[PDB]
Order: sequence, then C-alpha cells, then structure tokens
Amino acid sequence: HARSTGSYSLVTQQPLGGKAQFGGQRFGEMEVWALEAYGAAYTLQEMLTV
Amino acid sequence: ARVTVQDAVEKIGNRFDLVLVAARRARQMQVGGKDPLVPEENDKTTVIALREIEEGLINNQILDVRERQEQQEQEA
Amino acid sequence: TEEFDAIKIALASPDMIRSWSFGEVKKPETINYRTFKPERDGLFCARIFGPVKDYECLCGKYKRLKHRGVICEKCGVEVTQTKVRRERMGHIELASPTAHIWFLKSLPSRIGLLLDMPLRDIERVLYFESYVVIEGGMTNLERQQILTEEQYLDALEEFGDEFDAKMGAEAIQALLKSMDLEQECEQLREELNETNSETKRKKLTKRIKLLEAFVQSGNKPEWMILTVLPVLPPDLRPLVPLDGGRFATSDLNDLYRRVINRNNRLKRLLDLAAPDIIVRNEKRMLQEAVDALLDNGRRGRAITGSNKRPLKSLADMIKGKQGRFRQNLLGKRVDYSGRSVITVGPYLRLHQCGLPKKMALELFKPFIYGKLELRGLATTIKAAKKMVEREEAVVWDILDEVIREHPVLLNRAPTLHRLGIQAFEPVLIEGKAIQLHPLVCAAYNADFDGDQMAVHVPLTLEAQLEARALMMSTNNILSPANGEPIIVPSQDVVLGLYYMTRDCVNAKGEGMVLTGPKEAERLYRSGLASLHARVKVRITEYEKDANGELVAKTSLKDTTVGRAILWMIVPKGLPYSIVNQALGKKAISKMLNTCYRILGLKPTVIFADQIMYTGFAYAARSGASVGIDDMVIPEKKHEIISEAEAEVAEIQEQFQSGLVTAGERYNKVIDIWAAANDRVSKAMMDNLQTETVINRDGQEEKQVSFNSIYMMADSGARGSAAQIRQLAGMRGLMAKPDGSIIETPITANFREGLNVLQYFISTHGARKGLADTALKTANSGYLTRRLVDVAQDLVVTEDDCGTHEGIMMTPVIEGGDVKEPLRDRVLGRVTAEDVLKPGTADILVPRNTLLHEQWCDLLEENSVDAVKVRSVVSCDTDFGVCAHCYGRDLARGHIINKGEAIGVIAAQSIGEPGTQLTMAAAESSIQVKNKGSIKLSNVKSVVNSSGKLVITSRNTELKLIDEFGRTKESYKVPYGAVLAKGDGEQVAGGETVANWDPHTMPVITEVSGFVRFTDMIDGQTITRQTDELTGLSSLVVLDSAERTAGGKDLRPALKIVDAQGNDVLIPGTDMPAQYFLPGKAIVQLEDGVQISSGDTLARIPQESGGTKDITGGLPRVADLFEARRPKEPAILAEISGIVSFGKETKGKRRLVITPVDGSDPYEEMIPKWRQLNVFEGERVERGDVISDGPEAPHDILRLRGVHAVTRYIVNEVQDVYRLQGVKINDKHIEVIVRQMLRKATIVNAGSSDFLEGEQVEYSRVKIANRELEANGKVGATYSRDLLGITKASLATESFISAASFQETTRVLTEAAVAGKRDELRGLKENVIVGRLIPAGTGYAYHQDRMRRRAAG
Amino acid sequence: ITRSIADQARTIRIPVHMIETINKLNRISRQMLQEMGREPTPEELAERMLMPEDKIRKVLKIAKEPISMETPIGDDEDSHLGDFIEDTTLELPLDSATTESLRAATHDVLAGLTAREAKVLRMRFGIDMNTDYTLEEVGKQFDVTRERIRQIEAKALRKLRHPSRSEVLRSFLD
Amino acid sequence: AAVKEFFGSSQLSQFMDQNNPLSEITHKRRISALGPGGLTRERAGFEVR
RNA sequence: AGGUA
DNA sequence: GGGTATTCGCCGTGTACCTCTCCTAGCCTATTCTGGCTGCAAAGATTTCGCAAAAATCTGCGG
DNA sequence: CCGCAGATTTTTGCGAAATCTTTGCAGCCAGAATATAATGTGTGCATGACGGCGAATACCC
Repeated sequence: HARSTGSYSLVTQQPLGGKAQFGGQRFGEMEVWALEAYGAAYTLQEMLTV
Repeated sequence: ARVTVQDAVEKIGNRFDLVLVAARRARQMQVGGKDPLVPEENDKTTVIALREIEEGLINNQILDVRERQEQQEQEA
Repeated sequence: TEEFDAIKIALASPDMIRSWSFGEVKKPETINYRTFKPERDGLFCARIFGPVKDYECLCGKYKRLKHRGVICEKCGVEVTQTKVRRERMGHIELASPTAHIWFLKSLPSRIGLLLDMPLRDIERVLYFESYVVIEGGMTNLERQQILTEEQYLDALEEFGDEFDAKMGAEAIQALLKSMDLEQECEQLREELNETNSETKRKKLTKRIKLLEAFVQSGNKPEWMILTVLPVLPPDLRPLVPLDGGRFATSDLNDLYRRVINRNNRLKRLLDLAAPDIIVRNEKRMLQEAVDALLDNGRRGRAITGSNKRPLKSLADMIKGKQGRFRQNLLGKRVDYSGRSVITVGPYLRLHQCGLPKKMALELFKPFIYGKLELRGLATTIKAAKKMVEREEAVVWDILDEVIREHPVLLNRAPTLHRLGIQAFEPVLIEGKAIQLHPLVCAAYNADFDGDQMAVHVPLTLEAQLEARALMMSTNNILSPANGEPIIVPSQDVVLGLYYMTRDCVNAKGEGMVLTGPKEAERLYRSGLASLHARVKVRITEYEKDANGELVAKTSLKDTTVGRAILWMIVPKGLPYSIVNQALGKKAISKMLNTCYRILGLKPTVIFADQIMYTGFAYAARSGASVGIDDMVIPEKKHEIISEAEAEVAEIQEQFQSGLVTAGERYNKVIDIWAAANDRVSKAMMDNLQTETVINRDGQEEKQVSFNSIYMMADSGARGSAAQIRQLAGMRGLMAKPDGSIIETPITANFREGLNVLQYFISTHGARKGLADTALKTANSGYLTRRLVDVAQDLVVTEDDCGTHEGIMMTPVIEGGDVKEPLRDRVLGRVTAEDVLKPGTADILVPRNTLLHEQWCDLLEENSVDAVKVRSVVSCDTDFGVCAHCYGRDLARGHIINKGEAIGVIAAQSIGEPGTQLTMAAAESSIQVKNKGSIKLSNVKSVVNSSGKLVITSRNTELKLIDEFGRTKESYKVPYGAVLAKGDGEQVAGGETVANWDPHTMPVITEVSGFVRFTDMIDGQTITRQTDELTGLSSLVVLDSAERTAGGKDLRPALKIVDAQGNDVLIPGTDMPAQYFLPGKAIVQLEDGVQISSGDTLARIPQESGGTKDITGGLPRVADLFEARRPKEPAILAEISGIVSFGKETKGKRRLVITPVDGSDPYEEMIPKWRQLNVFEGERVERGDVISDGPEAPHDILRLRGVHAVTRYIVNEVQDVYRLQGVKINDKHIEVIVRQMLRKATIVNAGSSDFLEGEQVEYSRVKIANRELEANGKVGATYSRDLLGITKASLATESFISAASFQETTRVLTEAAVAGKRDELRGLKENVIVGRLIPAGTGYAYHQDRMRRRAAG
Repeated sequence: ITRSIADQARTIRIPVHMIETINKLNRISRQMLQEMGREPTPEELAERMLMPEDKIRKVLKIAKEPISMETPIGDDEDSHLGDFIEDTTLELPLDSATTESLRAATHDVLAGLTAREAKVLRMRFGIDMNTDYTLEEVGKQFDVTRERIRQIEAKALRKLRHPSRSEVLRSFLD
Repeated sequence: AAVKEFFGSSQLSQFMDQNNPLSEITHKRRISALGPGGLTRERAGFEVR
C-alpha cells in the first residue's frame, strides 16, 4: 500500500482508511525516537506536521 | 550520486550546520536567482551542494558574503 | 505561522470558560433525523459552533463567499468557514455547581489536601451521604465538620438562624469561597516566627508551602468546583452518516446528552420546588454524569443502550498507551509512505536499495506532476494525473530523473535502535518487493521470511540533504552502542569467505610460485589449481606509515590461492596478515574494523561491498550443501549412552537400599547424564572437526574437515557448537514444567528421529521458549520506552565545560579473572587526569583529551592500573552536557558534535538488546590462577605466634599485581581466614594462598588469656550443650533473627583478659579484644581456657555456597534503573569514627556511631533479623558495610558519593549484559544515571524551603550565583537524590513530557493546580508542539531562537 | 416514562408521535411474524397501516439508533470504527492545486484582454476579490447604466470564444 | 435475536479459515481457552499457555 | 475476530 | 509509645501489518385539542441573459 | 502603397426569466387536557495475569 494523498480522518488528520487505497505507515513513537537519535530534525518535522 | 558526506564533514566539522549551509546553498540553487559553479550530470541541487562544499567553493562564510554582495547590487 | 515560547496550564475560570464559548448549549437535541441539519440549540448547532458547509448560512439565506465577514442576523445561524466548527467551544450553565472528578479521586486529592480533609469525607459530602457545615456562628459546631442527617437536624433544632450548612458540591464550593489563601499565608508566616514546637512548625511549613504554591499558581480554589461546563467542538466529537440504520456517533455525544438531560431536569425540579429527596437525587445525577464525562471508570462505569461497552471519556481519549495516541502513538500516520515485503538485494551497492516501479510512481506523484509541467508534457495537473494513471513511457523517464538523486528512508516494523531507519538511494526495479542490501538486514534485525518494511519520502530539500548526510546507510557503518561495525558480513558471505580462505592439506597446484594475486585468480578460474592450496605468492602490501603515506613492500608470502584472490579485493593500506588466515565472523568483523580505523569511510564502504560480492560469488562456487550424511553420528554414542544408563541404574538400585538420599541420588543422576552429554558432544566434535584424513603426498594427516556443517559451525555463519550438538550428537537434558531438569534426558538427536514421548517432552521447552520471547519482547519495549522518557531531554549543548572530576576507571575483575579490559572501557573516553606511567612519573597523556586507538595502545604499552575519566555525571554543564564529558561514540572516531541527542541514542542502545535477554575451590581456599605480586586492600591482620595472617571483617580484598601495575586476579576475604602468604610474597599459579573451612567461618584469636563471658546468661543468650572432652562446649549463641526474652537485652561477647585480669588488646587491628559474637557463633572454648593465637574461638556455620543468588536479564536491569530495594539493604557505615552498640531490642536494635571529633551522636536503627558485621569500638569509615546482603542504590549515592553509585550501576548492568555477550559503551548507562539523579534535596536553601525536591541545574546555577556574588545566602546546601527512571521522567520540569508517557490524568491535575508553565526546550515537548527538536540539525535553529529570546 | 424513552434515549431526536408509530409498527411486525411464522413481509406491513410502504421503510431506518465509533470493527479488533471514517468535508489537494492553476490561468487570460473588458469581468463574477457585484452595480461604477455594460460583457465573451484564449481553459472542463 | 447474536457476532463464532481443506479441518477441530466464560488475553499466566 | 513478523 | 499488620485503591502492559463487516433491542405502552412551524403553491417586482442589427472598425493585398 | 472586402468592432432594442417578499396550504409538531387496575423493590454483579505502591485503619509489645 502506498499513498501520497487520500483518506484523512475526522477527529484527527492522521491519514488512514480505505480498502482500495489505504493510509500511510504508522510513524509511531519508536520511529520518532529513531529520528531523534540522529540529528534528524527537519525529517522529523516532515513526519510530524507537513 | 554522492555516496558519502564524510569529505563534506571534513570542511564543516559540526556535521549538523553542514546540513543547514548545504540546504541554503541548494535552495538558492533550486529557487531561481543563482547559477551553478560545478558541472552536473542531470542532478538535482543536493549533490551539487555536496560537491560545492567538498571542493571548498561553498561554506557558511561564502554563502553569507555572497548574500551581502547580491544585496548591494540589488539595492543600487 | 504561530509563535509561542511556552505553554501555561492553569485552572479554567467560569468567566474565561464563557469567553471560550460562543453559545450556551441548552437542548440535548442533535439533528432532525431525516434532515441531518443540526438542531437549535443542541450539541450540534450552527448558531453556536458555526455552519456545517463551507461559507453558507444554514437557513438557505446566504450562499456565497461574499457573505463571510458578516454573520446572518436574519436568523440565529451565522456564516463563516466550516473549519471554525472544529475550533468553537460551547458552555453549559449547570444549575448546581459540580465537583471535578480529577481533583477528587486522584491519589493526592487536591480538593482533599487543600481543605486538609480526608477523602472519604469529600466522597460522602459530594455524593449526599452527610451534611457539612459551611461556616457556623457562635455554636459549639466547628467551621468545618461533617454531620449526618440526625446530627444536622439536632444542630438545626438546637441552633436557629445562625447555622449555615449545605450538602454536596454546593457546600464544597461554599467552603472554598470561605477560604482565603493570602491571609492564611500571612498567618502561617507570623506563626512560624513565633512557634517553636517541632510538630507545629512542620504543620505550619507544609501548609504555608502548599498555600504559597497555590497563590503563585494564580488560581482560585473555587474554580475546582465546576459551575459552567465547557463542551468540545462538534467536529472533535463527530456525527457522520453511515449506511442503513447504523450511524457513527460519539460516546462524548451520548455523555453530553445525559449531562444536558440531567441539568435540564434539575432546572425544572428547582423551578417546581421539588421535594428535597428528588432534588438531591438529581444533583447526584448531575455529579455522576459530569464525573463519567470527565473520566468514566472511577465511578463504577457508565454504559449506553444498544451497546455494552464502557463509554469513552475525555480522560480516556487523553490517557493512552503507549503514550498519547494522536500525537505519537498510536500512531501519527504519515503521508508519502509505502510498505511492502522485502527481498535480498545482492547486486545493490550499500548506499542504495531496490524500490519497485509501482511504489516509486505512487510515492512521487507530486514530483512527477511537477517535472511533467516543467518540461511541458502536460498543460495542467489533471492532464499529468491522466498521464500517470495511463502509465505511459513518457512519465517513466521523469520518474527515473526524480528518483536519481532523491533518497528514501527504509524502516523496519519494530524500531529498537536508530539503525531501524536508514536512507538509501532507490533503484527502480520491475517487480513488487523492496530489495534490501544484504549487509543492512543485520541492523534492521530483519530476516527475509515475510518481513515487511516501510518506505518514507523526505520531501523538502532540507530533508533530502538531511537524509543523505545522516540517514544514509554508508554514514552508519558503526553501531551507536559500540564502535565495532554493525554492517558485518553475516552468514552466506561469511561461509563463502571461509571456504575461500580455509586451507586443505592436498590440492591441485601446491608448491607453485606466483607473482600477484592475478595469477592466483587466473589459475583458479582456469581450473589449473584449487581454490585453496599452499602457494608462495609475491604480493605488494601497503602499510600506512611515517605521517600517513603508503609504504609499498613487495615480497613472497606463503598463503593459499583463495586468500590471494581475497587480497586482490582488500584496499591498499592493510597488512596481508589479516587475510592470511581462516576467516570466521569474528575475523571479518575485526578486519572491517581495522580497515575503517586505518583507511577511513569511503575505503571501508567500498571494501565492504566488494567483500560482500566476493563472498557471495565464492559461496555459490563453493556448492556448500547440507546433506543427510553431514551430521556424522559419533561412534561412541551408543557406548556412552549404555554406560550412563548402567551408572544411573546402579544409583537407582542404591537409592532403594536407602544408602543415598533422594536429593543426592537426583543430583548424582543429573551429573552422570551431564558427563555423558559432554562426552558425546566431545566425541562428535572430534569426529566432525578432523574428519579429513587424506594424505598430503602419501602420508595421511589429520586436518580441518571439508564437512559442510563443520564449515557453518566453525565460520560462525549459522549454528554454533551447541546447535550442531543437537543435530549430530544428542540433544541432552531439558526441563519440564515447574522448571526442573528432567531425570531422564533425550538420548536421540534429529538424525535419529525422536520417538513420541521425547518429542512431547521437547514440546514443553518449545512452548516455554516462545512464551518467553513474547513476554521479553513486551518487557523490552516497555523498558526502552521508560529509558527514552528519562533520557529524553538530555542533549550535548556545550563543546567543553571545564572540570577535573570524573570516575576512576579500571579493567573489571569479578570472581577471580578479568572479563573486560581497561582499553575497551576507556576507548573513546576523555581523560580527566594526566595519569603517569606505572614506573617513572612521566605524563604520557596530555591534559583532558579524546582517547583514540593510538592512545589506548600507548596506555597498553605503559600499563597504568587506573585512569580518571570525565564522565557525563560529573559534567558541570547545566541544561545539557559538554562534548568532552560524553566521549566520541556515534558513527565516527571523532568527538561528539554539539547538539547531538545522546539521551535517545543511549536509551535505544540499552533497550534494543533487551530481546536478547531471556534470563570446592570457592569460599574454601583461594587459588591464584597466575603468578603475580600479592596485595591486600582494606586488610586488618597481624601476624601471630603461629604465623597466621588472619584477616578480620568482610571488607578485605586480595589483588594480584602484574609485571607493571595491573591487577589481574581479585578476591574477597571473608571475616576470619588463614593465609600463609605475606603482603609481598610471590605465589605460584593455581596455588592455595588462603584457606578456611567450607562448613564454617572460624574466629581465630590473635591474643592470649582466659575467655571471659561478657553479657552472658546461660539459658537466655547461650544454651547448654556442653560436650566437654578437653574443655570444649557446644554453647550456641542464638542467631541474629530471633532470641529469648533475656537474650534480647544483652549483646553476647567474649572478652580476652590475662591472668592479672587486665585488658590485652589486639595489636594492628581496629577490632577490640572483646569479640562481639554474632548469630550462631558457637562458643567452643569455655570460660577459663587458655587460648593460643591461632585457635578458633567461635565458629559461624555456613554451607559453602551451593545456592544460586544471582539474577539478570530484563527484570534485573529494570530494578537497577528503578532503584528498587533488594529486600535486604546492606546498611553502610554512614559516618567515619568509632562505633558502639545501644539499648538492646525495643523491637529493633540501635547502633550509635560517634565520631572521634565533631558532632558525636549518630544513633540509628538496625532490625534484629539482620546479621551484623559491625563490632562495637572499632574505627570505621563512611562507606563500610554494617550488615551483609545486597545493597540499594539510594544509600550508595547518599554516602559513598555520586561517582560511587555511577560505578556501581555501570558495573552491575554491564555484568548482566556481558553475561549474554552484548557489549554496550558504559557512557550510555552513565547518561541514564545522570538523568536519574537530576533531582536533589535542599538542606540549606538559597530561596527554597529547606526540604524542597528541586532540579539540580537550578540549584547549581543558584549556588554558582550566590558564590560569585557577595550574598552567601543562606545556605545554600543540597544533596543529590536518586530516583527511578519512571519517577525521574514523571517529575520533570515540563508537564507535557510527564503527561505524555506516564500517568496523564494525575500529572495534568498537578500541573493545573500548580499552574506550571513548561518552556519547551525538550525533544518530546517540541515533538508534541510540532516544531524543530532542539537536537542535532534543529539545535542550530533553537540556539538562534535562544538569542531572539530574552534579548532584541 | 414514555416521554423520557422517546427523548433522552434516542441519540437522534424522534418525535413522540413518530415513536408511537414505530412502536405500533414493531408490535404489528411481531404479530405478523408469530402468525405467518417466517418473517414480517413489507406487503402485509403496508396493508395493516394506512402508511404507503416507502414511509414504512424510511421509518424502519429511522427507528435504529446511531452506533459509537469506539466499538471495534471486526468483533474486538484493537482498531475502532472511527479510525476508518474518511473526512468528506476536506477538499482534496489535487482539487486545490487544480483550483489554484485555474485561478492563475483565468487571471492570465483576463490580463490578456483589454482594460475595461477585464475590469467588468472581475466584478461581474467576483474574480480575484472576496466580493461579487451585479451587472447594474458594475454599470453604476462605470457611470454607464444601459445595455452598454451587458454589451461589453458579451463582447468580452465573444472575444474569449476564439480558440486562442479558450484552449487554456478547455482542459479544466472536459 | 440472541441466538443470532451468539452465532454471528461472538468471540467464538469465526469466519471459517477457508483456503485449505486442512485449514477447515483445523478450524473445526480448534480448541479455544478464550471466549465468554473462559480466559481473557490478560494472561501469561504461563500455566495455561 | 483470525493470521504475519 | 510503636512497629508491623493487615486491608484499600491506582498504575504499567511491544511494534506493525492483513483478512472479516460481524456491529442492531422491547415492543408490557391512553386519548386529543389548539396553534404554530416549515416545505410548498401562487403573485407582484425586478434584474440579468442573447439574439437582432446596423453601424463603426480592423486588417490583407495588388494594381 | 491605399481603398475597399472580409473580418472585426460599435451601438441601439426587445424578449425572458429569476429572485425577493407576500399570501394560501399541507405535513410536522408542541403543549394542554383526561381520570382504566397496578407503591419494600430490582439488579446489571459475567469472576483465571504480574509487579509496584501509597493510602487507610488494626493490632501486637
């Protein structure tokens, strides 16, 4: 499953939904830690906001 | 393609502000206004910035001084 | 576009709640069912929360973008943007004030503690169980007291119109109104200066601190009682149509409907003057409904109709696991991402990965559109969309162009350490699976058995650059937890390398002379020689020498053809000796490490890729296959099995005779089977190891076998000796339920198929292993989460701070031998002291500097025993750590860069190996294994008439000085021992240098004279078991767990007096001449017996060990990081000076230490179940143990100091980890410790309250300020306190971080009542906010913002 | 009690008379179910009531109450129903980019026309200002309130009919 | 209605894993310690496992 | 709910 | 005095997929009159759209 | 290179209809009004991890 645009949510804006085109991949707290471990700041901000 | 950034890290020892300065250089490269200083192989701005920093053409100081001089001809 | 330096949390006021509200929700109506237009004025309302559809009044009046600055005044509905409906809040005017459940049922009840009133009383008042007086009058009734129905009626009858008392939340709110904070603060301040009573002063101090904190919060206590209840915007509690009779509705919607219903009913009842019972019932309704809405679950659950499930509440939506749901997990979904199964990428370069064409097209659709419109192949975005969905060949060149430079992030489904996400250059591949570089799968811990990986696209140019510089695989060739490379050849490539380098004894083309490895490759590929054969080859090796210049040396080496072929690959600059050997996993890893250290990054990456290709190619050419014959059964398996059966049958027969006990019989059988298993394994390994017996020229010789399974065993590709043992030998002993080892082991292996019953036996082991893996994975996840929480905010903020403090750093010796040398523990560390050579006083290490491999080699050459190293814990930096105090470790041999987040990398480093954690001649006679100088540390011994070097106390160590300065064998001498060696005597290896009975600790007298019984009653302290043969007895001093009624009033002791009766003191020992007998000290020598120096006085029975008392793995690591008590804290001597006993057994015996100088009285408690190692009248020092058993981190930090507790934690955790073969740089545990002790307790304040638990950084800046200033107030003194990682993360400076990953409700309540104002400057805080983290790339940005703050 | 069940028990409002109709429908459905012994057929339901049958089915749809999103989809999967609901009130970024490109193209085309024609068109349809003006409103500001203003608009339209300014806008509408 | 609730929507009423004859046989022969009146997944609880 | 790592 | 000695709540619990739609219940339940509300039908008032059409205007080229 | 024809531009005119407010209508809907036999009862309690931990009364010494 791959997406660049598609199903968002109501209460939140996290992209997920659809049996035709699904949401993106959950960038959970583990991956946020992984980025924080490096000097990964702008990539983290992309993961979070944009 | 730039396999390694170690040579760039050699010029800019922090390895974090290296990202900032090369990002500024590459953004001035992509956004219209600045023309390249190193030949390309149909490459985007990123490896251009890496090559420019690697040969010492661009660092924090050159980008800053250049943005001054350009500010002075545009104000005239 | 929004700028804000900090977030304040406080108590919401009814006025500002109305300020948020745009309209009052007066009806529980929602919609018109058939027409889904929201009702007025219901929970969904355009008149209140704004219009439903974009820029049009919900009356059909105005439908245009023109009518947007003016609202519709022709009807209630207003006209704005629809997104406004997602932000507008409402308010409900509660007829009766309602208490907030959070301020009520939290374990510290803020309402309860502010009123200093116990919880049951608030529960009864609020729930209308009893009345409470809201101020009285001139009555005998207190200002505050609860009264029952009849008591309240009696008070009302007795006292007329002077009695103000109500019931419930109205009464609580009235009480909060009647309470004034500032005036009480003034009263307490006046009273404190006047009061001298201890308890009164403590009460005044507690109350004044609480009230002053509440006033500083700027909150009015009445606000804890909700008068107006805010209601969430409807979009955050959506009501969306669904097919059929089912419609998605929020549990919040139903909860607010219930609240509105009950409020309206209360209003109607009040308007109707309903009886008191009914109005009390309806107020109970409102209180219960509000409590469920705020937090359903602390009131006996609330369920709805047509659905049996606890309704979601606001607290339940906030409180989540793991962490906050929407913000971080679960789960913060992301766009521009894909996911697919991974396959091997054996042709790829390290810096690139195979990405399927379809995923590349879907991921980069905006990029494709941009480039198509750039070259003008599409006139609009829609045309580009049609082109890409048609997938014409035109868009594919655009796709190749956009992919060429763009790097993409590859992510494993679980992320244990920072290598779980790595950048690669995508390479377009036809197919559907992501091809992953084989070298990288080790870092991902990903095996190609259906594992799925995700791909993320860094969009912005800064992110592309950031990924190429940091995320890239080639930039992360070294593990962050250890300098040795993480991209190591693993299994197939290792097997190929091993087969290529392993030499035979006879093959084609032996004895040839070759020049260059090129002739070797020519001979091998032409089939004129064999891949491995002893050959002299002329090769030019290059040596990095002089100043970094290559030294070409060309000479002949005796090697093999495969080795020369490999040497062709090896880049110039490495010694040939590295490859002229059999290459296992360890050999290749070491060779890569040497290549990286000597050459650099680019040669290392190129060499790793080339070695991967070579290993794969020569493994394929090897044809290494596992058949059915390559598990050759040892010939002695049947013989050994039959023998062991014979001995176990003999033992069973003897057990029936009653000669041997059941336990001894079981132990003997287990030992017999273990010996049989070892014999079988050894025979199997001898058979497989040297299976080849082929002749070199006619003379047969025994050399390494060509057997394939022995190749995978020896090369360490896959399968160890234990693994092959279950295949070719016999799989041996296992365990049954209850975890006991089975009496009869499995005598079969996997080549001789197991029978039914033995397989059923093995099933238990399989189930236990699988369940253990699952539970240990969950526990490791929780542990690493806690480590991330405590180490979240730590980041390198300074290049250097300047400090000569540090830790004393030595190679560690536990037991009797060294298992971790000095070099590995000190590699990459910075010096704290210019340590001299072990001989001459020469400085070989300059002022504080990074220690790389050359300095470590210099230290090894001049072996210095200890080095002071600047640890992070001793760093003087505040709000961060200096670069030097951390070290160098990352992905480079250079010092850490300023801005790097060491806390997170350390937490990941300690957490990731957590899935790998599934957990005579000792104490009888000390046997030094090698020959070296004997040295005694903290020894108390004097030579007696028998030449016995009897050591007293359990705090003496025996080290082994080597040829220069290094201890290599260390031992612990217990209380009472005999030593025939001196303090400088040389001892041979394996020689018994000390000895004592394994059945008991003997107390050997060092003086002479009659034994006098001091504090003795024959029948209370000692019991009569006189067995006089030569003047002996079996008098038993009762154990120090329980004694008699008269044995608890005396401390039994044996004084040694001469014939004259004068005291004869022991020379050269702190021990007094009056031996204070501890528990079970059997008095062999009776009163009136001449004792010789060298005779036992009282034996302390023991068992020579034989019982396991050591645990490890995840629970041990967690308990160490939580600073848990060991259930028996070994209390230390907490001040130096002479010690003495106190009054005996008030329940717990007291011990008074009075220093020889200074403040004398230091009486303390000791429980009577402890085994004392302290003897009254001896000179002890702060740090010496007082009772045996394990220690707790708290008192270690408190007494022995910060460095000591850091050393203890590091050593203990590293002992657990080295037990499983996992190596972690101790700096990670050091930074975790530094985060654990960030809180301190004030003794003397500067502006504190003399007991305030305060952040050490603020305390340190304040003490620095007062010291530099002429104002030395007060003060100020502090003592560092140690808190568990959960507690440290829970009590941080920012309430966002604490509330995020821990108890959210209680943290939020504490922050609100305290009015906390977190100022960010923390990774997780900025993550939640959604701005650049103050670490790494973002550190430059935040440092800029720091300059913009507090200054123009 | 009936009033309470009608009002405070239904998540969506249902009128009391409608609730009574629902109860009658359910009772007659039970009667027909136990008499025929198979199922309540809509034909007999229509026959018993004065109510046509389409109203019967719409009432049956109404009689069901909304369900929570917190219920798990798939019988206790750790995911909730609301985790799948797509936001239909949000304009897709594809459509937003199309709108931006269309606005740019219309602005360029209006710049390609004369001064007064483009000026009339801007206020006639509200192009690139947050307000819209009527034909007479534009005529009043152009101090010409006659057929002349509509003739100018028609002239602008006819000029746009040429296949040199309509080709760029031709892509947007298929 | 209750019988249909049991047979249709229950912890122990599952879509038949139907991709093999073996899959169907195993599903019909399956023994669950979970369900109404059994053990919740809040276990381990090593004994039963 | 079942299954995957 | 005082030190446990119970009981009494609160809290924490891996990641990330996929298939499934399964989510939903009693029916025991009275009558009605008056008035408004809202969607729709109908009418006065009014602006906005296109052709009409002739008259003025714009542009190509050879004698 | 200039004047008229084709093409393009200028100008006056009538029909059409839609929209905004008002009036009549029908389905929706709310409260007000009438007097059947029925009060200490129901009820859901759904229940088999594991470790930590303070708070809340009890009880020996």
